[PDB]
Parts: sequence; structure tokens; C-alpha cells
Amino acid sequence: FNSLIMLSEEQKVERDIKLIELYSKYNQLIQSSSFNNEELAMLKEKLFSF
Amino acid sequence: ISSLELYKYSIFFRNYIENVAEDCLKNGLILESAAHNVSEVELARLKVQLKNALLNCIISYRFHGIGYVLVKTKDTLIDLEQPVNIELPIGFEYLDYEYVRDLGVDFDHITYKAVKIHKSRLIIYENFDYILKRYVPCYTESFLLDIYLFEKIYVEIERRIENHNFLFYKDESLVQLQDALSSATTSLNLRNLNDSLSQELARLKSNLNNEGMFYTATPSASLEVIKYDLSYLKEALALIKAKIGADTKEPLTRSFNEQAKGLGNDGKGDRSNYYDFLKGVQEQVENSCNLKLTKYFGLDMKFNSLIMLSEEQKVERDIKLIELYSKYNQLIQSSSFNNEELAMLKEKLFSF
Amino acid sequence: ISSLELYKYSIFFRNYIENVAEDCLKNGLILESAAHNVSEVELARLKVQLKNALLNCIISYRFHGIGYVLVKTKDTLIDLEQPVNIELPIGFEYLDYEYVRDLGVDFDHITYKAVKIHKSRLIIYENFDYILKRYVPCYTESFLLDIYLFEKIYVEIERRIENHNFLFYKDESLVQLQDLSQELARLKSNLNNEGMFYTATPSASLEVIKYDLSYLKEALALIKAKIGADTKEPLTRSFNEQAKGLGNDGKGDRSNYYDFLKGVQEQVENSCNLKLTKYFGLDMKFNSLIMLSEEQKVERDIKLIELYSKYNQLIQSSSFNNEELAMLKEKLFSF
Amino acid sequence: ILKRYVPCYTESFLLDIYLFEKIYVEIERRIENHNFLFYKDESLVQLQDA
Amino acid sequence: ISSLELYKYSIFFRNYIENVAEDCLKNGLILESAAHNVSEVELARLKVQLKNALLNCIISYRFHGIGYVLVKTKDTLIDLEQPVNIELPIGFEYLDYEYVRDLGVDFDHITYKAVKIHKSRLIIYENFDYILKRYVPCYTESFLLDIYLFEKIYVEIERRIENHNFLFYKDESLVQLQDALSSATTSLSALTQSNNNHSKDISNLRNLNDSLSQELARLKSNLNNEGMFYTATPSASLEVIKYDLSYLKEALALIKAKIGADTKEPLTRSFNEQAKGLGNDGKGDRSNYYDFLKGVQEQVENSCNLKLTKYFGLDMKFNSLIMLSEEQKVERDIKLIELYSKYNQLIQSSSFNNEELAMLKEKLFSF
Amino acid sequence: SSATTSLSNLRNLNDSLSQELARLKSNLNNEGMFYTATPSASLEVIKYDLSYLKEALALIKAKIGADTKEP
Repeated sequence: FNSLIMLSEEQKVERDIKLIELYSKYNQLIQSSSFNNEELAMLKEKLFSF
Repeated sequence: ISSLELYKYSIFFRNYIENVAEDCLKNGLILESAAHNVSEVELARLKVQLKNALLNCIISYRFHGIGYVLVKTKDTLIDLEQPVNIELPIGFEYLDYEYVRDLGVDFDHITYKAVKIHKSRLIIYENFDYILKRYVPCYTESFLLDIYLFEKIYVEIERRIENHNFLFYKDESLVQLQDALSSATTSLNLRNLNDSLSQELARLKSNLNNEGMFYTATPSASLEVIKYDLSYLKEALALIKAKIGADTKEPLTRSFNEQAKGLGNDGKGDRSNYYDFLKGVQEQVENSCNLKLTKYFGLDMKFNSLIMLSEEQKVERDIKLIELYSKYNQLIQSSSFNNEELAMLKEKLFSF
Repeated sequence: ISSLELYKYSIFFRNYIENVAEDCLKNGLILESAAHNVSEVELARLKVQLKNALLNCIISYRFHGIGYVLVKTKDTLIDLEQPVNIELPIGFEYLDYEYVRDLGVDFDHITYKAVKIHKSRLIIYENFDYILKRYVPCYTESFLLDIYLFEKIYVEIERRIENHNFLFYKDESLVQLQDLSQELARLKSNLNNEGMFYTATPSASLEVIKYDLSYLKEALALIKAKIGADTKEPLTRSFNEQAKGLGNDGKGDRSNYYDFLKGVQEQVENSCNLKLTKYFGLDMKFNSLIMLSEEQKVERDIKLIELYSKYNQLIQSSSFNNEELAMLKEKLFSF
Repeated sequence: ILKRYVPCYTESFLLDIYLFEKIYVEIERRIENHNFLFYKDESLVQLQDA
Repeated sequence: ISSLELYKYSIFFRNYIENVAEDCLKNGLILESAAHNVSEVELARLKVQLKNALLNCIISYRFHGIGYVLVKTKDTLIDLEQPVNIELPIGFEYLDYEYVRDLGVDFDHITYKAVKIHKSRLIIYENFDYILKRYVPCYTESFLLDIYLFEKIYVEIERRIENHNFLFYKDESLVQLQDALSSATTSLSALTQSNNNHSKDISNLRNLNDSLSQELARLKSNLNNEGMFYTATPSASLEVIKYDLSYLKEALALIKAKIGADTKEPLTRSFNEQAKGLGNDGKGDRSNYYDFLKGVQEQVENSCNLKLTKYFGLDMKFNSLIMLSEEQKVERDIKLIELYSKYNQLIQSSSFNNEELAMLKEKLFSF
Repeated sequence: SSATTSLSNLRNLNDSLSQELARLKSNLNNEGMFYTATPSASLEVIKYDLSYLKEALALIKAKIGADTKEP
């Protein structure tokens, strides 16, 4: 069955914008952080998107 | 209660029947040819005639339960019986329900007035109820009763408008002498008594008009104002409006032309009940048309979008999309993500 | 209830009939020639006469169910029977319904008063109901009854306005005088003088008799509700209290009156262009129902210029592939 | 619990719908004579009974 | 008041019974194998059958006080009596309460219809009340009375809907002349019965009521024609008799209050007007329905895992009652990334001692 | 009532009586008009009330709220 909730075009654009902002923030943190590999990995699982 | 009589008498029933068809064909159709050989002008004329036929088709579907559109080709009146393999239609003509005889789905022909027409040349839009095992209209006996009561309220209002207030006069005067003698002897001169009674009544009326004072002689004479009431009809109107709103989904019919159709753009996926109903009707009409337009005539029909965007809305959407593209380009240029991660982002993005 | 009598007596019915036509021809028409040979001044005069004819055509369509406009060319009165192949009309003249005899669609001529006119020279705007299999007006018996009651309320108000309050007086010696009467009327005048009504009889009685209007008030409320339910014209529904709702709100959610006017305009355009283009080489169009103000035009231009600037900036400062840019082009409305 | 196939409605729901219709049934029954006149007179029956 | 009869007649009772089970199994289950050898497809099919069994198990738990789910393995019908040490179940089947005979916890077997089944193959969900020392359902006599009154209100409404308004007509006309002759004849015939022209009395009565029907038809005809009801008798009377509904309205208000006090299910309390209240508000102040559902889920999990892990090597879990939306997930990720960035900035641009940084680490929730 | 007392010729008597009573009652109930011939006959609607119970419910809720701390 198709999804009961159907997103509008504007809602899709807004969600895409928010996701792109989230990815940009993640990239900035990774580039400008000096965290350990274990800590970064542990952050990865606790993050929903990553 | 007769549906035809109610349709003739009441404009409300007519509007309720026709509003759905008018809304369905408000935004128009799109006509295309599979062969891509028909010129656009001829196809546009065909689309105009198709819209004209479809309006009456939907009206007949709602009123009777079935609607017939004949696809007229370059053939003689006797050739309508013969089936059609591949042809380009000349036009579309709505067929009156009362002049069409159909014996059921097991038969592949109908009789029109007695011309025999094969079903391959006919667009049929039917409302078959499997529980009732018969074709039924869009209205029921309760709905007919509601409309009848809605009219009967004002029928009664007209019946009692003239004498809503009147005078009740009791007088044991010479006038009662006159009317008592008349009563007794008619149960058994008298016309002179008639004349005198009318003369005295007119005299008292003249006195009332002249000096604003009604005078009488009898100590037991009485004068009382008799008045009617309308609370029953007001409450009945409220209940009938509630019942109509419960019994139909057409916003104009429910709200007595006070609410909008609710077919605008709100930027959200939460569409209206009328929008859903119109979408379902449009899908059924599209299926009915394309079941035979594509197979026998090589033509495809589509309905225009129910929601029509304004110029300002289009500009705003374009601006937002351009902003999204700019943000994506900036992220791609100023990120060091892996190829697999970028690809995975691509699928999870709606626009990309 | 007679529609003609109601039209004669009530201005409300007249306004209800004429408002739709006035609104349809409020914004005007556009007239064009396929051959592109007619001068614009003559075409504008033709458009003026066409508008004048179309007003009465729509009025007759609403009142009777059919409307006739004769396309007058450079021909004699006997030449009207002959068909027309290609010609440039001299003008347009509305034909009265009562003087037109039409036997149906199966015939190609009408009789006007007894001049025989071919149907190729006539613009016909008809409202045919397939359920009833006849031409019908825009009103029904219930609507006529509603209008009649609306008038009858004030008819009754006039009937009982003068004697809404009066005096009922009972006295025996006074009728000993009456049966002198004018002298007791003079004694009532003495009441008016001294502010005190005096009487002799211990059983004499004086009571104020009063009328009431709640019935008529409630009936007016119900009749207004019925009229609002029975028509879509905003002025008729709201008793000239609401606007036509034909403005620009920046949204696609148009009004019911706008939809009705658009449908009427489409029908009129079809009826005119069925024979103007085929027999006369002329095309007619209706002006847009929504008219933008100067400030709205400036705002729209500003927004469009901003959109173009953003597109140019993105194109200049992006490194997208050609296929991706093209795909963006189709999905963009403006580009 | 019932060990049988049952529809989505019950007797109470059917009763509710039936009452919903019966209200307007009664409205139609008593719409015409909601207001009327009761008149008492002896001479007029001296006329009518004859 | 019979619970079965109320269930048959009223859909409200059925919805009240089934809503809790539907909400508990709305979000689904998670099935795992301790041995980590079963494929995911077979385990998913097992989970589907487990959900199907658990719905009826919870329904029976609420209606009767106990619910039985048989864990079907690759064995014969006679092998059900024998205990199970370690096996992989083939499926789950809910067992009807009426066909199950259990003698108590002191016994390790039940009889099903007469197949003897060991209790090690059965998932039992029971509501034992220690004060009453017996298994009890989720409803009581007062709740049953409330539902019965809720239905009886509309029963009475149907009883008095047709004749809510009628006419009482008293007339001493020719009709009463006939009627009074009839009444005297009937009284004298009653005296004779207590003890002969009674047949004449009968023929009277018959013709008299015939004329009565004719006259009533004529009166109604006049009323319909000229809208005026006329009568001859100076003592004639006509009065409208009307019924009232304030009692039933007030009773409905009180019954709604009692139902809301007597149950915690939001739909039942609000008459399907309120939401379930199982959303995410960003706060730890959860709803009463959420707490009730969590307790029910914990009890069901305990009942299942008491024997799934020990005898079958399987573990079951319930999905989270609160389901986050995509936007909420993105917002939470953004906030967490901001927190990590702030922590990194503080660490890089601080000169705190190692002990102080460590002490900050424990007192921080995320780190 | 005397008939029922004797039960706790007569067959025909009771049949005729029952027929007449049933027809009279049926006519009066069906015509939506209750007719009687006695000038002193009376018909009144007797109704109950619930304000006492409503007020008692309010007071009891107040007392329970005062007597316990469980929200």
C-alpha cells in the first residue's frame, strides 16, 4: 500500500534543505574536530541520519 | 416523493446534481493521440466536444445511475452495429438515458431512439452497487425527504403569511341578532338582515380607521388578537440543515452556498473531503473513457490538476527550489564526503 | 406566481437577473480578425455594438432560456434567408425573444417580426436541460415563491401599520348616546385635553389592543436563508452587503461566483465563435475577470526580477552538469 | 469471543441510525399541521350538522 | 447484567475491550534468536504469527482474566503432553478460553478440546488479584451498569420517539352519546358476568366504534382541508400532550462522567473525541495511557520471555511506543552535533586539569 | 379485573369484550389523537428529575478531591 501521508512539494523542499544543513554541520564538525576514532564511531551510531 | 418532480420544482436539487459535474470539468481536459499524427487544432475541437458530452454524461450518472456517450465516426447510421477496430472519431454526442435500452453487461449492444449500436463505440459511466445488485443514483429516499421538507417549510410559510395576526370579535349586539336569525331561518327579509349586518360591520370598520377607537355596546363583548408562531419551522430548518450537511459532501450544498469549494493550495498534503471525492470521480471517468478510447480509437484523455497554482505561488516555489539547489552545490563544493555517502544522500533526498 | 409580474413589481428580481450579465461584460471583450485586414477603429466600433448586443443576449438567456443576436451584414431584408459563406459584419443587433419563432435545432431558419432569417447569421445562447428535455430559465417555482414571500412580508406590514395600536372601549350609557356619537368623540377630545379619561359605568372597560411582528421577522430570516441557499450571486444572497469577490488574493482558491462567471463566459465565447470564425472570420475573447492594480504589477515585476537574479547567480556560481541544469529547467515553472 | 464472523456494526449502531432517520420522519409527519385553529361555537354547528 | 450479552449488543464495549490490545501491538515487535542461527525471513514470519496470537491473547486477558498461546513445534498431537527442553517453534496459535481447562498453578498441564498439553509449551497471560484470590477481568459490575445505562437511554428514546407529541381530545358529541350508551351496557354486562341482551350490547359496541372511527376520519379530513378543527360541545377540550428529555440528557452527562472516572482509555473516556496521547512532546511528562500501555507491555514481555528464552532460545521485545518523525530526528541530530562542536571547542580552548575534565565527563550525560 | 379474578359463555363474553377494547385502544393510539368521552377525564405527563443527583455528584467529587491526594 502507498503511504497514507503524502508530502507536498514545499514540504519535500524544506526537508531536503534541513537534511543538507545537517550534512553541512556534520562535515564542519568532522573537519574542525580532533576527536578520537572510537568517539567518532560512537557518535555515528547514536546519530539517526549517520 | 418523485425525483423528477423535485428536480422540476426545486433549484437546490438541480444545483446539487450539477455542481459535481461542473467542478469536475472546471479545469479542463488534456487530449493526446497515440499515433502522434492528428493536428492539434482538430484534437482541440475534439476535446471541446468531449467536454460538452462529459458534462451531460456525469449529470446523467448522478441522476439516473448510468451515462452514455456515443463516439461518432465517419460511418452510416446502419454501420453503428458493426464493431470498430481502429478509427479516428469525428466527435462525441451524449445519449439521453430515456432513449437508451440496455439489457446488461452480458450484451454488447444497445438500442437507441430503433438503431442498434455496438458497445465498443460507447463510453459508459455507471454506478453499480454490489450490495443492491443494481445501478443506483447519488441520492436516497431520506435525502429526497430532506429536500421535500426544506421546501414544505416555506410552503407552510406562504400558507399562513396573510393571516398571521387577526381579530376575534364576540358581540351580543344587533349584529348577533341578525346572524342568529339568519342561522335559525337558514337552518329552517333574511337578505335584508344580511345587508344590515354587513353595513354595521363596515360602519364599525370605518369608525376604527377614523378615530382609532373601537367601541361596542355589549357588556360581554370581547376583542382578542389571534397570532401564529414560527418556532417550529425555525427548529425544523435547523434540523434539516444538519441532516443535509450530514447526508452530502458537497460544500455548497452543505453550507447553503456559504462555504468555498476548498480546492485551493495551502502548501500542505492535508486535502479536503471534496477534493478526495472529485479525485475519485475523475479517476472513474478517466478509466471509463480510456477503456475504449485507447483500445479502439488510439486516443488518450487526462484531467487537469484540481489545484491550480497562482503566478506568485509559482515564483515563490521557483525561488525556494533555486535556494535548495544553491545549498546543495555549496555543500558538494565545500564537503569532503565519500562517494558512497554522497550517493546515499542522493537517494534520501527527494529533489535529487 | 408569474415571472413577468414579479419582474414588473420587484426591483430585487430585476437586479438578480441583470447582475450576472453586467458582471460578465464589466471587464470588456477583445475582438480580432483572422485576415488581419480590418482597421482597428472599425473593429472597436464592432466590439462596442457586440457588447451592447451581448448584454441583452445574456439577460434574455437568464429570463427565458434562450437569446438571439443577429449579425447584420450589407444585405437586403430579403437576403437574410440566404446563407453566408464569408463576409465582414456591419453590426450586431439583439433580437427580442417574443418576436422570434424557432421550431428547434432540426431547422436552420427562424421567423422574426415575417422575415425568414437563416441560422448562420444568428448567435444563439441557449440553456437546454437534458433531464427536462426543454429550455429553462435560471429560476424555479421555489425561487419565485421566495421572492413573493419577501415582498408579501412588507405588503402585510403596510396592511397593519396604521392600526398596530388602538383602543377597545366598553360602555353602556355611551351607546345610549350613540344609537351624540360625535359628541362622545368630542369627549375623547376632552380626554386629549385634560389627560384624563373619565366614565360613568362601573362595568366600563378600556384596553389597548396591539399587534406583533415576530412572525414576520422570523419569516424574513428564513427567507434570507432560503435565498442564500437557492442562488450563488453574492449580492443577491447577502442583500447587497457582500462584495463580488473578484479581487486578487495571490492564491488559486477562487470564489464560487468567479467559477460561475468563468463558466458563463466560456459558454458565451463558444456560442459566439461557433459562427463568427466560420462565417465571418472574426474571433472574440473575454477580458480577464481578475484585474491587477498598478502596485500589484510592480510587486510582481520585482519578485520576477529577483527570481531571475537568483537564477543567474546560481548558474554563474554552480558547477552542475549540463543534464542536471536542463532537468532543473523543466522542473522550474518560469524557465 | 463470539466464535463467528461479524460485520463492523452492531444493533446499538443500527438503532442510532434508525432514530436519526425517525426524527425527520416525525418532522415530516407533523410539519403540515404544526399550527392550527380550535374553534368552539353552537350556532355554527346548528349550521354544519344540517 | 451479562458481559457476553453486553459485548454482543454494544459496539462501545467491544471497542473498549480491543483498543488496548490494538494500541499495544500497533508499533510491532522485535524477535531475536539466542543461537543466532535462524534466518531473518523465517524469524519475521514467526514474528507475524506471534503478533497475530498476541492480539487474541491480550483480548482474552482483558475479557476473561487469562489468555493462552500455544507454541506449536514439529511434534505430533500426542507429543504435546511431553515437556520441551530445547526446540525452535514452528508457530504460535491462540487457544480459546472456553476450550481450555486449567486446575491452577499447582498443575503443569491443561486440557484442550481432550488433548493434554504441558504448560512449558504455553504462554500464559493472567490477571490474578491477591485481595480476591482469583482471576478477574478488566471490568466490574459498576462499569457494566454504566454501559447498560448508556444503551438504555437510547432504548427509552426509541420507546417514546413516535408519540412525543399528541392530541388529547375530550368531546361530548354524538360520539359520546354512543360511547356512554356503550359504557353503561358494558358495566351492566360486567355485573351480569359477576352474577339477557349482552349480545345486543356487543353489536352496539361494534357499530359504535365503527361510527367513532368514521367521525375521527372526518375530523382529521376537516383539519387537513381547512386547517381548522371545529366542535359542537361547549365543554369540548383539545390539549397537546408533550414528552421531555432533560432527565435523559442529565443522565447522559452523569454516565459520561462515571465512564471517564472508571476507565483510563482516552477514546473510551472522551467518546472518541481525544487522541491517544502517544506523541513526542520533548518532555518526560508522559501520559497515563502511556504508563498503562508500558505496564501492559512489560507484563506481556515477561510472560513471553519466561518460556521463549528458557525452552525455545527466542527473545521478544516491544517497539517503542513513541515514534519520532523524520523532522524530529533531523532536529535531534542537529542539536547533538551542536553539543559535540561546543564540547570540542571547550576542550581545545580550555586549560583545565585532567581531573577536572574527567569529572566533567561523568557529570555530562552525553559524554 | 372481575374476569381475571374469576379465572384465577364466559368465553364468548371475554372474546367480545377483548375485541372491543383492543379496537378502541388501537384506534386511539394509531390516529395520534387520544379521544375520550368523559367530561371529567384527565391526562397528565408525570416526570422525574435529576438535579439532586447532579448536585450530589458535584459535592461527592469535591469531597473525594479533599480526601485523597492521588491526582
